[PDB]
Amino acid sequence: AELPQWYTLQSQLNVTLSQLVSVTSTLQHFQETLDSTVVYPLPKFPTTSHESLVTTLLRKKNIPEVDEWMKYVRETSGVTTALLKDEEIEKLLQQDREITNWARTTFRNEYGKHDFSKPFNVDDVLKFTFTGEKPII
Amino acid sequence: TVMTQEQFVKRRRDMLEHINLAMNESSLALEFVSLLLSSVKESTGMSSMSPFLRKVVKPSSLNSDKIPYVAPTKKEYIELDILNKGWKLQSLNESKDLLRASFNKLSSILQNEHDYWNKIMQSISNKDVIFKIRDGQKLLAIKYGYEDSGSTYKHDRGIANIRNNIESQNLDLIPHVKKFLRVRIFTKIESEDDYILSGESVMKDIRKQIQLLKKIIFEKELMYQIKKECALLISYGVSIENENKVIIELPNEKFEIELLSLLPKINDKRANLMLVMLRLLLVVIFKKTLRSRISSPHGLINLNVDDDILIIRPILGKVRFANYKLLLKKIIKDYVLDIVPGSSITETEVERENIDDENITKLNKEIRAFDKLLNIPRRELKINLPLSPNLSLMLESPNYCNALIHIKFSAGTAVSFDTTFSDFKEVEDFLHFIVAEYIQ
Amino acid sequence: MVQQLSLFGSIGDDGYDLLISTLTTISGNPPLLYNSLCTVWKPNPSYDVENVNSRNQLVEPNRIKLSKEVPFSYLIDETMMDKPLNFRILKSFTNDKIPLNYAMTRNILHNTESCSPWSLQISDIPAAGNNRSVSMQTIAETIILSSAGKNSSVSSLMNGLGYVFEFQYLTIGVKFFMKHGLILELQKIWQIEEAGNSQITSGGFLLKAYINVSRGTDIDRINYTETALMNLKKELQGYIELSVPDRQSMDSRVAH
Amino acid sequence: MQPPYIQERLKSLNDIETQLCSMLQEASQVTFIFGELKRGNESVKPQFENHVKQFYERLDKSTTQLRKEIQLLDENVGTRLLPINVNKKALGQDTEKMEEQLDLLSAILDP
Amino acid sequence: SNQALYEKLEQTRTILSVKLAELINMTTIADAQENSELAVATTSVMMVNNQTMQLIKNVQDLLILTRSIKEKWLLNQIPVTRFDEKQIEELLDNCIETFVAE
Repeated sequence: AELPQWYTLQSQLNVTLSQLVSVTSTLQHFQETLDSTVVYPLPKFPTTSHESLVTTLLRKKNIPEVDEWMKYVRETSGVTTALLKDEEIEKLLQQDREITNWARTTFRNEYGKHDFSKPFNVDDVLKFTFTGEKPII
Repeated sequence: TVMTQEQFVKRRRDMLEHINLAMNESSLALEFVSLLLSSVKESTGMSSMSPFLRKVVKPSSLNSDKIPYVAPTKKEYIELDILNKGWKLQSLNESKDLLRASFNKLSSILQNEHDYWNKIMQSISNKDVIFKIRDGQKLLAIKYGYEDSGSTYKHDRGIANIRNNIESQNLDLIPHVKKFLRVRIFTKIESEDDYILSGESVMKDIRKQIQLLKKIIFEKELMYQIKKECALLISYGVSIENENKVIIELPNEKFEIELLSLLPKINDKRANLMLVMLRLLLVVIFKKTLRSRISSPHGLINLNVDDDILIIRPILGKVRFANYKLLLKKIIKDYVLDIVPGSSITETEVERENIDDENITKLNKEIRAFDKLLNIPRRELKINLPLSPNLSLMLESPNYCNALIHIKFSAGTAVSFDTTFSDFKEVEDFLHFIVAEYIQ
Repeated sequence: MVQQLSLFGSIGDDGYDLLISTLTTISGNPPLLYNSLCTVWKPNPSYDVENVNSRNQLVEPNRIKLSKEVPFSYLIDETMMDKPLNFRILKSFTNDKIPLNYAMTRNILHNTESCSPWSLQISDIPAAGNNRSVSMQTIAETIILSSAGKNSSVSSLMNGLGYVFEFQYLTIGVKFFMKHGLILELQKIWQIEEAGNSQITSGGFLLKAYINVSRGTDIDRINYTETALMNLKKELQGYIELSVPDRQSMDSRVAH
Repeated sequence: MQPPYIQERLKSLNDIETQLCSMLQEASQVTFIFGELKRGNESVKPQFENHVKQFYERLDKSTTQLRKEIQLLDENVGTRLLPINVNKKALGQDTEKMEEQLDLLSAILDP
Repeated sequence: SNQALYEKLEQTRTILSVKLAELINMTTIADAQENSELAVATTSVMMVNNQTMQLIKNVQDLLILTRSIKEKWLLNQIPVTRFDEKQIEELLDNCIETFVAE
């Protein structure tokens, strides 16, 4: 009922994000030879009393929320495929990549434009005050 | 914006349900990949299994085979690229909204903080002292107490928390009720009856609040030291009524020094004067204690009551000595001036009276400025006589509520007396003897 | 028999006023200007003495010192009457130039009837027990109230004890009576000689933080004062370094 | 009231705070105009260049201002600051109270 | 304490100087490399949930540092007549004479 103090939970959120980016880096670096391995169950698996177990075990049809949001994202891009020919999309993505290159070199040149005691001896004075010897300098 | 408890618990429950779904999907993904792992390894995948799953299905029950290597087509390439562009655009819009909202919050917070700091500057001078304090948050507390400026009062140190009130546009001090003490002068009619009042003393901003808090703690300290002093004067008609109001009983007047919370009378002026005497005498105690702490290594940590307070003793002794002088003048008149054929009673005040440093000399001259109030009241009353008898009466009060008469008499027709009295009937019959024995 | 638990340090002349402000904030007491002319007397070399005393114990010959407060009119060089007597006076005293020359000190000593009060102090070497973090010294002190007679001069009086004059020094400083009975001095030291005055603390102030305790057997009181001194060293830590001076420096005994 | 050096440091720190607040204005503007030029628009290109260069120069100004503020804090540690940490004491309040009460006497005695 | 503020400001500045630039930089389309929808989704969540509010924490840490040094400037300051004795004595004598009313 009481939340932890915010720095620890922020650290947990950051390390979970780093863990998931490690997950997708591992999976995307091993992209192929994972598209090439299809999974099927075995006769040792109970496919009569536990086929409900296996049908939601190999499923690649994701939850409706993520792909309705994905299709919402698709139409908000401002460009689609259903009324444009594919080479127009290819050249639009090419010029968008050129615009990314221009923007990152603008950031690069804007970033590169700028830069990123002792006056005496206490013992000798005390030896004077107790004995009379002058402080030798 | 404002957010409520039900909104808070609703947001908590919905993020809890979303993260429940997150861990569910991640756990089924992990449990699937470990199930497929257990077909070929059986060692490491069994660790991350669920006990219920191992109960219901045995491991090594899945298998995979290789479909041939395929080059992905350009149609899904451009599909993924256009979806990437859409996802990037949506993320950029979300980032813009987040940054705008956080800027609005930061701008409001910075406006409040800069108003607070400008109030701090236009409010606090460098003469004042401020230090951090915890509740556990950081608060700036100003020390307005007199304890480091001569006071010895550990019951209530003057510490006030400075709080910012944006609505009031001013800084308010929270002491970490306005009760100023006032005096009442009750005269007595010439019938030995109940006392009627004849006079009484008179009864926002950051600096006004600091001054008011210093005034409040000063009056509380003054009333505390008065109450401590009255126990030594209980024998002289001085009574502590209710630990916040003391009464001074006089044969013709009555002073009521009361500490209370919340038209021109004859004795209002004297009441105001007595109030300023009380405050100045407390200041004199502060100066003497500060001098002792400065000039000595040990200093005065506590105040001795009969030696170091002297608050109501001097001001009571002034009027008490006035009454004693009136009684002595009446007695001298009756027993000499009503008897001899012409003499004048003449009163003259009689007086008797290294560490060179600016601070010590300043403290000494400040204390000696108030010597004429703080000292023992003394007066010598000398009566001339026709010739050659000489007679003098030095009236003094070594205790501020006491009475000592040091009569000195000599005559040429010889005798020479120097005697001390503590009462007035002895003066009466002594003078009655002297006038008939030598003057008559 | 006063035990003196003391710590010592040094500052430059430039950091004097900052230290005055700092110790004013720490103490809550303003600095007080003080001075004392200290004349140190050694035993007469022409007198054959014994290593033993009236008891059968061995005693080394020890210099003893008299001190008194010289009035500040003798220390103003006809330029500082307008300036009041406070801590700002010590900013001017930088060179060897002091109005107190040798002849005025001889006038003080030879009293050219009744003499001013003096303070005779005898101090032995501080203790060698390496478990105490402050310089603990024993000072045998007495107060010469007055004098009279045909030889009322304190020089002839000290010659009466068998003691001859060896040297003298003038110290002027500011001191703080702090909390828990701690005295914190901050003093210049000038040696007075016939050849001319010499500033021993050349371009700097000698710092002495001492607590006087009457009973040396009150180990609770000794530990309390030692903890107070270590505390004061801890607030001053980093700014100024307070340390136990060498015991060979504080040994006032006559070597031979 | 307060020393004018404290005024300079207070106003400079408030200026630093406002500059790093407008840091977020211009970062939001940069990501906004990048979003619109990702929609196919090209007329917002020089305004995007203006926003990014303004972002970098205001970052430089805020960081250099904070750096010299920390330098002035660490430099005046002996000139106008305490070299150690110690709570100050309110001194001279008794003299102020004496002056206040004597002014009250001068008021009451002479109308 | 005062030394730590130096490197604190230094590290906040050196991550503010590159974080928005790398945010713009990693939105690069190529056939780093995003060969699946997973890389696209994780990039578009990590930018919003990792870069923008880390800029927020950066400017909030700068605010905390400025508030701390402002409090240090305020608190750590070093601290820096009308009635003469004869006038006070005259005032006291007149005041007592009026108060007693002999």
